[PDB]
Amino acid sequence: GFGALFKFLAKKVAKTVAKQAAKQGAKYVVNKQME
Repeated sequence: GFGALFKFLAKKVAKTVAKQAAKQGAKYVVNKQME
């Protein structure tokens, strides 16, 4: 019913992630290097 979020979330969901492109770039190696 609410098909307006497919054009409204593109301004939100695709706004914070653009800056956090490294939030998951190093997670399985950051803790592995410590070991």
